[PDB]
Amino acid sequence: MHIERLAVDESVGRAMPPQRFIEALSDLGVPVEFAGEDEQFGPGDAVASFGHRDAFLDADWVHCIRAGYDEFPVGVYEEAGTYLTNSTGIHGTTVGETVAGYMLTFARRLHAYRDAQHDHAWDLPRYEEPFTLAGERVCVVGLGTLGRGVVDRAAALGMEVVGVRRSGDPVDNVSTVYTPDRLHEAIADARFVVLATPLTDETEGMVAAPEFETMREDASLVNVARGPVVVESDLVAALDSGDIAGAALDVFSEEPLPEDSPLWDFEDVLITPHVSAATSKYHEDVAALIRENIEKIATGDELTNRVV
Amino acid sequence: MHIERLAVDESVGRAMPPQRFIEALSDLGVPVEFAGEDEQFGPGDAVASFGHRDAFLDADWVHCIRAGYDEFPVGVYEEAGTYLTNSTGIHGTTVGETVAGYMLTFARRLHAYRDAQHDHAWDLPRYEEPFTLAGERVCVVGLGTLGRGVVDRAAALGMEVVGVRRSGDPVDNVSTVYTPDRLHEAIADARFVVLATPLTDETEGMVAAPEFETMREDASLVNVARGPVVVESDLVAALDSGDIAGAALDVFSEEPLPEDSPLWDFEDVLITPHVSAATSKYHEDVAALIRENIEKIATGDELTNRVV
Ligand SMILES: NC(=O)c1ccc[n+]([C@@H]2O[C@H](COP(=O)([O-])OP(=O)(O)OC[C@H]3O[C@@H](n4cnc5c(N)ncnc54)[C@H](OP(=O)(O)O)[C@@H]3O)[C@@H](O)[C@H]2O)c1
Ligand SMILES: NC(=O)c1ccc[n+]([C@@H]2O[C@H](COP(=O)([O-])OP(=O)(O)OC[C@H]3O[C@@H](n4cnc5c(N)ncnc54)[C@H](OP(=O)(O)O)[C@@H]3O)[C@@H](O)[C@H]2O)c1
Ligand SMILES: [Mg+2]
Ligand SMILES: [Mg+2]
Ligand SMILES: [Mg+2]
Ligand SMILES: [Mg+2]
Ligand SMILES: [Mg+2]
Ligand SMILES: [Mg+2]
Ligand SMILES: [Mg+2]
Ligand SMILES: [Mg+2]
Ligand SMILES: [Mg+2]
Ligand SMILES: [Mg+2]
Ligand SMILES: [Mg+2]
Ligand SMILES: [Mg+2]
Ligand SMILES: [Mg+2]
Ligand SMILES: [Mg+2]
Ligand SMILES: [Mg+2]
Ligand SMILES: [Mg+2]
Ligand SMILES: [Mg+2]
Ligand SMILES: [Mg+2]
Ligand SMILES: [Mg+2]
Ligand SMILES: [Mg+2]
Ligand SMILES: [Mg+2]
Repeated sequence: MHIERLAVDESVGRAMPPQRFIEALSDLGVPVEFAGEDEQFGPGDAVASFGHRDAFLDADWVHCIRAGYDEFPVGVYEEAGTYLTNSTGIHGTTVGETVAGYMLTFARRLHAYRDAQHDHAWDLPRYEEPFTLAGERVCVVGLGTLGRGVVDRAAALGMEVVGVRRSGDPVDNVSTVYTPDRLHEAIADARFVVLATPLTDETEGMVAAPEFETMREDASLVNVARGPVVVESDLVAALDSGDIAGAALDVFSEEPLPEDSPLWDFEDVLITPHVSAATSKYHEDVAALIRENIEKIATGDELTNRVV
Repeated sequence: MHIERLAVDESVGRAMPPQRFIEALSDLGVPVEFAGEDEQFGPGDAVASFGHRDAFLDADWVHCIRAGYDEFPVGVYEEAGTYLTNSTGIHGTTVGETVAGYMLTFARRLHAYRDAQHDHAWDLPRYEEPFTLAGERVCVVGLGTLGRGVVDRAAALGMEVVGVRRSGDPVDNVSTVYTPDRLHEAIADARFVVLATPLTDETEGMVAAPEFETMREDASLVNVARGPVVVESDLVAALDSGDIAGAALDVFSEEPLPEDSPLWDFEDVLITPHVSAATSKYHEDVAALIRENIEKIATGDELTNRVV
C-alpha cells in the first residue's frame, strides 16, 4: 500500500478527543484529517476508528483504536482487500493498575469506607473483613497484554499467580499455565479470578453457573475483558446465593449497564464504566501504533496487530 | 527479670477481639489473663495494652500493641523502672497495601466510580482525569516499617521513589533519601506525599500551609501516621483553595473524625477510620512479638522494640 492520508473517524471521541489525536500525528508525513459519519474513502486512505463503517471498505487500511475487534466484520475486510489492525499491546499498564486497584480495594475494604464517607460514619470493619493480597491466589484467564499487566503487578504484590491461555505456553510470573479445557482446575482455589480474554466463539459464556459453583465462596470475579464472556444473569444469581463473594466489573453484556441491573446494588460489586484502560495519554499511545505501521507500510514490512 | 504472668488489658479490644489474642498466646508458658480497667499489678507482671494506665507502673514490663506509643508517658516509665515495648515491625504489608490502594484509587478514579455506583450512573471520567502510577513520583516521609512497606510497593508499580527520614541513611528502593530539614525539596515534585512518621516533638505540625504551598497542585497527601503530623485546618484550607488536589487520610487530630469536618465532603479525599493496618490476623502478628520478648526476657537478651 501507498498511504496518502489518515482519516480520523469521529467515533474515536468515545475514547479520546479527536483533535488531540490528530495533533499527536502532525509530523506523520501524511495529512491527518477529521472524518465525519458520512465521509467517503478511497485508494490511499487509512482510517482510525472505534467501530466499523461499511464506507471504510473503500479504504486501504483501517486501524481499530480498541484491542477488542469482535464488533468488526473480519471476513468482509478480507473479501474487500482492506487491511484491519487493532490496538492490542497498549493497555497493560492501565488495566494492570486498575485490576491491582480492584483487588486492593477488596482486601483493604476501601469501597466500604467510601460508602461510609457519604454517611460521615466512622464504621469499623468486622474483624474478619480486612486481609492482605500478599499470599493470596489469583487466576488470570487470558495471558496477553491485559493478563500480563495484571500478572506482573499481582506477583510483585506477593500473590500466588496461576492462569489460562489458548496455547498453554509458559508466561513469566505465572506458576502454572492451564489450557482452556482446564478452567475449573485453574479457578478452583483462587481468591480472585480475572478475565482478560477476547470475546470469541470459545470464550462467549465461558463463565457461568458451573464456574461460580467451582469458585471459592470467598472469591471475587474481575471482568475487564468483554461482558458476554460471563453469563451475566448467572453472575447475579451467584452473588445473590453466595456462590462467590463479589466482583469488580468494567464490562457488561449491555453497555451502558442498565439502571435496573441488580449488579449496581451489591456492596461487594465494583462497577466501572468500561474505563479500566482509560488514560489521559491514550491519544499518544494509539498514535505510536499508527506511526509504527505507517513506517512498516513505507518499508514493506508486515503490519503490527494485523487481524486480516 | 522473672515474668510470672501476662495480663491482657481490656483496651486491646480496640484493635482485636481479646479472646483471639489470649488463645493465640496459649503456648506462652506463663499464664495469660484478661485484665479489666481497675486491675492492680506487681512484680513479675507483664502487661499487653492499647493505651496507658498508671496501674502498669507497678508491673515489670508493658507491651503496647500499637506501633505508635505517643500516648504513653515514656519518661515516667523510665523513672518507675518499668520496661516499655511497642509493636513496630508488623504493619508493613497491611499499610503498604492500603497506601498502594489509595494511590491506585486516585490514578484509576475508582472512588469517583464508586460514588456513581450509588446513583446507578454510568459516568465517564473527564479525559484528563485517569492516569497511571507508573512513572509518577512519590515522596515517603518516614522510612521505617510503614514507609518501607509503601516504598517497596510503589517501586514495584514503577513509581519514582524519594523519601525523608531522621538519619538520612540509605533505604532500598529509595532513589534519594533526604533529612527532615530538606522536606520542601523532597515534596516539591511529588505526585504523592505519604506520611509514615511517629508523632514526636519534631513531627507535630510538620505538614502545614507552607508545605501545601510547596506541593504540586495536582498532588495528593496520604496520612497513615498520626493526625497531628498535619495541621488539619491548613489541610482543609489547602483543599478548598486547590493548593493540593486531594488526600487519603486514615488518621485525624480527633478520632472519630467529627461528622461536621469538611474533610468528609471533598470528592478527592478518602476517609478511612484508622484501619490502614487492619488485618484478620492481627492477634497472631502481635502474639509473635510477645512470644519473642518473653523468651528474650527469660534469657537476659535485648528486647525487641524497647522504647524505655
Ligand atoms: N477497557 C477494557 O475493559 C479493555 C481494554 C483492552 C482490551 N479489552 C479486552 O481484552 C481482550 C484482550 O486484550 P489483550 O490486548 O490482552 O489481547 P491479547 O494480547 O491478544 O491476549 C489475549 C489472550 O487471551 C488468550 N485467550 C484466547 N482465547 C482464550 C480462551 N478461550 N481461554 C483463555 N485464554 C484465551 C490468548 O491466548 P494465547 O496467548 O495462548 O493465544 C492471549 O493470552 C480484548 O480482546 C478486549 O476484548 C478490554
Ligand atoms: N493504623 C495506622 O494508621 C498506623 C499503624 C502503624 C503505625 N502508625 C503510625 O506510624 C508511625 C510509624 O510506624 P513505623 O512502624 O513505620 O515506625 P518505625 O519503623 O520506627 O519508623 C519511623 C520512621 O520515621 C522516621 N522519622 C522520625 N522522625 C522523622 C522526621 N521528623 N521526619 C521524617 N522522618 C522521621 C524514622 O527515621 P529514622 O529511621 O531515620 O530514625 C523512621 O524511618 C507510628 O509511630 C504510628 O504513629 C499508624
Ligand atoms: Mg459492612
Ligand atoms: Mg495475605
Ligand atoms: Mg496472540
Ligand atoms: Mg507454565
Ligand atoms: Mg513479561
Ligand atoms: Mg462457589
Ligand atoms: Mg463444582
Ligand atoms: Mg442501588
Ligand atoms: Mg503514568
Ligand atoms: Mg528506628
Ligand atoms: Mg548517622
Ligand atoms: Mg527492604
Ligand atoms: Mg535494590
Ligand atoms: Mg515543629
Ligand atoms: Mg524542626
Ligand atoms: Mg514547615
Ligand atoms: Mg501547592
Ligand atoms: Mg480538584
Ligand atoms: Mg458529605
Ligand atoms: Mg460526586
Ligand atoms: Mg544497644
